[PDB]
Amino acid sequence: FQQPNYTANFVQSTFNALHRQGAVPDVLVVGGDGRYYTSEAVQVILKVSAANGVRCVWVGQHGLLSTPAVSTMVRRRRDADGRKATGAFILTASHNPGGPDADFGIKYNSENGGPAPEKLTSQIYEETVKITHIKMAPTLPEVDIHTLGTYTFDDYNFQVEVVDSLADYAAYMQEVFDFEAIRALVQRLDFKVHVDSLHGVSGPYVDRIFHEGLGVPKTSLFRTNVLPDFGGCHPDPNLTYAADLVHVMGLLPDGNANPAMKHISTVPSFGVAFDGDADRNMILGCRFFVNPSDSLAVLAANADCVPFFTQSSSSGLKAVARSMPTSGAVDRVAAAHDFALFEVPTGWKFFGNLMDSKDLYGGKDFNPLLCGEESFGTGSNHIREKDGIWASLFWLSVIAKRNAPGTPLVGVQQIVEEHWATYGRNYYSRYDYEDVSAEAAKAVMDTVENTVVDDVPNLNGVACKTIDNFSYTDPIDGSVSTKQGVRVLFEDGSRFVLRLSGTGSSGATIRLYLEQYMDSATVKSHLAEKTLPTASTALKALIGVALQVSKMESLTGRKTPTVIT
Ligand SMILES: [Mg+2]
Repeated sequence: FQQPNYTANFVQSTFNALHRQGAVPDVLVVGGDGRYYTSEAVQVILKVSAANGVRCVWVGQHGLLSTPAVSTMVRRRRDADGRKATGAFILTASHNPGGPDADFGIKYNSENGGPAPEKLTSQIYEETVKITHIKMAPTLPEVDIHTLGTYTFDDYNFQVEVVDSLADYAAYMQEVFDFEAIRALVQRLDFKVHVDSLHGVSGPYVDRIFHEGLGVPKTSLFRTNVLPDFGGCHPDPNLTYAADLVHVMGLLPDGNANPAMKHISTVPSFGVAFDGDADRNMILGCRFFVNPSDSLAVLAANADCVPFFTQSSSSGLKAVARSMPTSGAVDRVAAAHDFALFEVPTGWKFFGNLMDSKDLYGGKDFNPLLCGEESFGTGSNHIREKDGIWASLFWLSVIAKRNAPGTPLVGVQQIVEEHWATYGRNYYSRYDYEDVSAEAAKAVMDTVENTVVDDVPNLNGVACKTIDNFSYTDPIDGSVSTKQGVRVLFEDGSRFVLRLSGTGSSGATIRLYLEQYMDSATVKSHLAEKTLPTASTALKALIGVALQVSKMESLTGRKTPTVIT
């Protein structure tokens, strides 16, 4: 794959946002997705950056730095003459299952530690394409990024400090979580764990935290060495092919399923995998899959477990936000408690603003905020990036806050089921229809809008109302966002949503989301007394509706979807 002249134009571009003259006080952090590139392309970043006029650069050891640690280092990290970096370049694409022929993508995070605002990122579009001349000027330095220490240079008081890529991130997690209580959980006699980093930059962190930090044996953590995959494995958490973690616990790549693994004494009670760049995660139990949304909710209900939210004489937890496409199981947790909810659009910006209210830009002073998306990861205000490894420690703290010394402990399945038993369960599943004609794709979008708009009380089920094409107005900056999903809400809380995902000319993919509430067949009785219906069968109703409504089968020629969550 190729693109405009080199890639440095991007680095030059972000500097064409920062207007001159900084002089020599600008410090930035470098590091990115494990592999494959970085090393040979890190050099490029430094030469250009130094040719632009930054004083100092903190590169991560080996050029590796997980996104959440990136934000961490730019946020809370002051030492060596005492300096704070005002920006950072992250070398990750995240949504790239491979990288043959040196495929590449790059990210930028701003002074608040989080990703660059929409204003900045869109202005870089111009420079990346319109660049008529670049400035690098080989003189020619080529630092060693694999050895700790600082390298001071001439012609411009420049300096590259290769920093340990793990100490600060592991230190932060030790502060926000009661690691001592987590130790009691994993250093017990009836709790087997299983972490997989898919040879992702999260790898080293897993070792440094789960082994050196908690004390879990190394034989539980898997694929914790960074590598440039050529014949596996995909760094995208899902049910399919990446059914490795899925299989270990004893599942099929068809949701909660079951074959010949029912009674095996070798099934871990907790398995988790991490995204390529540790920004997103997937958490599993002994034969139990936790929907990313159900996960968000459980963490919200039992947030009194981590000191981060408890200490600082806080209110306990006053905040909670989620992408609209995400299931509303976290809404019901915001009901049984008093913390104010947000249903924002897709994109992190909104999370940034909601977080950025305590220490910047008015609004609600307190900000102990939690965040999450359907396409997993989730996070909080502790950093300004979604964090995978953080969540896994969260889920440990929750299970820890159960006290099982001696007596047997409740498994994750119960905990979620208990949580299902307390607030009721929000079924969630997503139907993808890939490679359809944009004609038919939009036709389905208009049909579900238009035909439902002027007939709100049409169709089946209960009173299906509040149907709209989701628009949202940012409460902190005042941005207005539209056409971010044709909603079709029901009375009880159920809904089915269509969202159109299609970048450029290559067809499109109808993103049909399914959500059906139920508080029946429970609660408090351990496992509805063997009447486990299960989320997949009861969604058949909502499916029958949706297709009939959207005329989806009639407009596209698709009986069955491409993907199912
Ligand atoms: Mg990612």
